[PDB]
Amino acid sequence: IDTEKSQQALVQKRHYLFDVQRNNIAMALEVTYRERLYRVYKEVKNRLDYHISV
Amino acid sequence: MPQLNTTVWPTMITPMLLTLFLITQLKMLNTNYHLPPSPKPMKMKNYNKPW
Repeated sequence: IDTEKSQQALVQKRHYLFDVQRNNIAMALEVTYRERLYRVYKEVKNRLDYHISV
Repeated sequence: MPQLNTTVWPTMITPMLLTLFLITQLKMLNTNYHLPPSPKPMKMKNYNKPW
């Protein structure tokens, strides 16, 4: 009986794998978005200050 | 020897035939030794979950 109950508790906690998949996907796409932001920002400022420096 | 008065032999044979092949054997057949109780506290294969 107690083994059955423990199995029930584990299979209750089951959903963490799926929500971790969720978290990883969300974080990955957010990181990519902010990386694009900084890519374009950095490079246009690079062109601008290239002109300034020359 | 009286053991050789062969006119009293049937009355010695037949009740022995009874009491040895019928009555004692029934008295035994009602004596049975049950196998000892082996309460195996370990009988659990349910499964894991599908995962």
